[PDB]
Amino acid sequence: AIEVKLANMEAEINTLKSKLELTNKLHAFSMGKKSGKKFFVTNHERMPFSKVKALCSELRGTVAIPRNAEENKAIQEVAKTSAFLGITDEVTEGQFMYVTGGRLTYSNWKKDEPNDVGSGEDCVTIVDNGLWNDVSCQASHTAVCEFPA
Amino acid sequence: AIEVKLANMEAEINTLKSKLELTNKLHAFSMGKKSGKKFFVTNHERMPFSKVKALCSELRGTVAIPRNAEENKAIQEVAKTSAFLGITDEVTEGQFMYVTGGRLTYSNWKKDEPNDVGSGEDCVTIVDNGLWNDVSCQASHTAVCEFPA
Amino acid sequence: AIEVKLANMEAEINTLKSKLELTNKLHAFSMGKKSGKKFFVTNHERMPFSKVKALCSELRGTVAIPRNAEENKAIQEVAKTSAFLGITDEVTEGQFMYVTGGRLTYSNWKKDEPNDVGSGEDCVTIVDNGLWNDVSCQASHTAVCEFPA
Ligand SMILES: OC[C@H]1O[C@H](O[C@@H]2[C@H](O)[C@@H](O)O[C@H](CO)[C@H]2O)[C@@H](O)[C@@H](O)[C@@H]1O
Ligand SMILES: OC[C@H]1O[C@H](O[C@@H]2[C@H](O)[C@@H](O)O[C@H](CO)[C@H]2O)[C@@H](O)[C@@H](O)[C@@H]1O
Ligand SMILES: OC[C@H]1O[C@H](O[C@@H]2[C@H](O)[C@@H](O)O[C@H](CO)[C@H]2O)[C@@H](O)[C@@H](O)[C@@H]1O
Ligand SMILES: [Ca+2]
Ligand SMILES: [Ca+2]
Ligand SMILES: [Ca+2]
Ligand SMILES: [Ca+2]
Ligand SMILES: [Ca+2]
Ligand SMILES: [Ca+2]
Ligand SMILES: [Ca+2]
Ligand SMILES: [Ca+2]
Ligand SMILES: [Ca+2]
Ligand SMILES: [Cl-]
Ligand SMILES: [Cl-]
Ligand SMILES: [Cl-]
Repeated sequence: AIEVKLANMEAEINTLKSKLELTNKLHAFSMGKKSGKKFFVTNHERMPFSKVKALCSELRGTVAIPRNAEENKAIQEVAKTSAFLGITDEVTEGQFMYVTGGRLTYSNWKKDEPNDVGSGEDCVTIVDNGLWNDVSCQASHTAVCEFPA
Repeated sequence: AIEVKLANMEAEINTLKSKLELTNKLHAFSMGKKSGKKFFVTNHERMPFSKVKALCSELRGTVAIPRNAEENKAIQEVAKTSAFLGITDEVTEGQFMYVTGGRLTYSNWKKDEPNDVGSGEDCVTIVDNGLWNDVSCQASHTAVCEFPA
Repeated sequence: AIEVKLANMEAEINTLKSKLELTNKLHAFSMGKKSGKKFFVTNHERMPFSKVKALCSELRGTVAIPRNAEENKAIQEVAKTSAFLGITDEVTEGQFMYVTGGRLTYSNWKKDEPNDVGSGEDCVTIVDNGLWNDVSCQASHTAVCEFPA
């Protein structure tokens, strides 16, 4: 009977795993995830870049990254205020790279930016109208995470 | 060892079932579900009717169907823009049925609607008024899913 | 082999426990939970105090309790209307206590409140502007639950 109980339990587990996946899909849906698109979410908390990266990492997501105008607008409507994007030029000044790998393709810089102000600005925030401004990674901005499509 | 381990994993499984049930109750509450009332949810995406049904079906819900004046208003409250209802006359033109089966009971059609205008209209949408209008199941309108009371 | 399958089941269970914890963390985050702080949620339903206690209790939370001005404003923003707080003087008239134990410290009473009006008022509501007013526990106000930091 032991092997039977085990098989029945593996069946329960398979069912439970599917149920949890459904819970995740309904949650993503209720928070705006569009079909076939990445899911963007925020708690409206402002913190230094390293903390945003750590936070999204803990949720198994990454710092929000706009790969085109549509995604940029999506992030813009989720944030409501200045928010960090998963982009920095920490390696080579002026060479923005995604924190998940690869050179920046789509960009939406504000007039006169990036300007690597004062002691330097190697992080990026999306601001008003959805435009971009480089800022200090130590500055506190809104944490917005993204999850895969 | 073996039998005690198996017995404990059965209890772990049941504990996980209880927690997931609790998680689902909390999510429904946060989504606005009122006690002993069905609730509606949307990701604010606009799409063809066939996609709305498939999407809600996957989430184990159905395309929102107002059974009375109250519910019809709750959906309107959630949608905010034209949204598909789980009603169509695809089977027999003129005869609208619920996607869940059965013939129409309560309704709230707009004046001189449904009319099956143009090349035809077999789906139904709730407008920024609560009134209903048949439209092309191919047109794109907001997806609003409904879940059991 | 039996022992192999059992060890796999343990791994599956531990994986499921991890994923559910992540689902809970992401949901809290999506609900505005700030790092190291408790969060608040409401379904916007109005009901007597005993019903709110039972509802929050079931979700493994408690009726919202503002411990300082920051928390008070967060609860105010979530409520958007009059809502019960986890504070009452049901046990000893005039001495407000937290439903979870302990005498009231931080408070935000409107002028001339609390006043135990009429036959008496032993519960507390936060109002539109964030100030507090004692009311009848039998009155119906918005249900707002709080969850631990
Ligand atoms: O050093 C931060 C930032 O300062 C300046 O931009 C300002 C900020 O974006 C924020 O305060 O909003 C202001 C009004 O829109 C804006 O001037 C610039 O020097 C910018 O380059 C710099 O990163
Ligand atoms: O074919 C769609 C629909 O078109 C006409 O109604 C219009 C639509 O409901 C929508 O575009 O909003 C318009 C006003 O805001 C409205 O006139 C009608 O021909 C209707 O019968 C038809 O279903
Ligand atoms: O705002 C004061 C008081 O208002 C409500 O009670 C009412 C007042 O005592 C007064 O208007 O008389 C009414 C009965 O005639 C009574 O309901 C309550 O909200 C109370 O809690 C509050 O202190
Ligand atoms: Ca630099
Ligand atoms: Ca720089
Ligand atoms: Ca700058
Ligand atoms: Ca037809
Ligand atoms: Ca038709
Ligand atoms: Ca029509
Ligand atoms: Ca009393
Ligand atoms: Ca009293
Ligand atoms: Ca009072
Ligand atoms: Cl920097
Ligand atoms: Cl059609
Ligand atoms: Cl009372």
